Amino acid sequence: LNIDSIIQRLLEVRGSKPGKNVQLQENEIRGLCLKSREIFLSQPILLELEAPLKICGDIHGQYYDLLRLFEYGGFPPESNYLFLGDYVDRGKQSLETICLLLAYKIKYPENFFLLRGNHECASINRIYGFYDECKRRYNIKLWKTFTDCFNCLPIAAIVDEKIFCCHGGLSPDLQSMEQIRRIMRPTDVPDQGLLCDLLWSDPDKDVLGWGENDRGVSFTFGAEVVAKFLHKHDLDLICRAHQVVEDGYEFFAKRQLVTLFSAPNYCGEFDNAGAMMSVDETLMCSFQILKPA
Amino acid sequence: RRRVSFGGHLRPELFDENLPPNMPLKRGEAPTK
Ligand code: NA
Repeated sequence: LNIDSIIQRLLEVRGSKPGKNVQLQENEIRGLCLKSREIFLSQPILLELEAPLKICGDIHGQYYDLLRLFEYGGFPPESNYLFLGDYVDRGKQSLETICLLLAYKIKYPENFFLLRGNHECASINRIYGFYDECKRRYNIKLWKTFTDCFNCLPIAAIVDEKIFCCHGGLSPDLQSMEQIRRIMRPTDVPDQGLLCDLLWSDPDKDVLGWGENDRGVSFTFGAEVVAKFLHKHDLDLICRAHQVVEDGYEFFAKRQLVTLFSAPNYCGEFDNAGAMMSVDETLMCSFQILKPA
Repeated sequence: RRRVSFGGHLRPELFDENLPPNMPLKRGEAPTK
């Protein structure tokens, strides 16, 4: 598996009009799954990360915007990266997106990190685009190979013991960080429970504690839950994705939580910028915005 | 003190959806320690 040749090909459309596809061989994509899966399994499911790094929210198959984000943040390995999930579905080029991210994981396994989002889930990406994309450009056998890779993704990360990172949000079940570590991989995303909430829950200023989530899955949680959580674990900030935010980032509960969304002009349906959170070695966090004209 | 802070607003990378990722309109401001 020539990782360098794969990266070179995926990065070849950096100077091309948007819309150009990169079609790796089916065997190379399978190799990207099998070797990244191996690296995910070898690394903790709750990542213990060190700044500086840049943190990115949903990409959702918008490959040329991913390249634009790297154009700003710095292509690996000029900067360290943590992505919060949702690499596939909704966009037109989920295949190029996840292959570049997995290739970057294999290439810099100690400087490039990918969390699991709710769309790295066979039940979800079956209906929201990625299955259909695998099927017309390659085949269903490849989609199932991706599912076995996604089942091994980590679900949370803590940076400098101060920034708690996951795709969705908190869980009423999360009492000890040990609980996340005990989760065994490969695993699917259950319809309820700890792992479900970490990929699916949302903050809500109108809820006092834990509340209904009208996504039909998981919970919403209030500002008090955030504050109690940060004091109990001695953290300073929750960093999550999972929701479209107009400015690419949005604070919640007196800046104790931030939502990142990194796909500008999402689906051609929304009016949003994309944002990364750049965290320096002093944990001073800045938001680099990718804004469309 | 090892603690989260937030920097000032940064000028964003302005892009044209029809231009290559190689050709940004405005270089977004970089963060400085
Ligand atoms: Na920890």
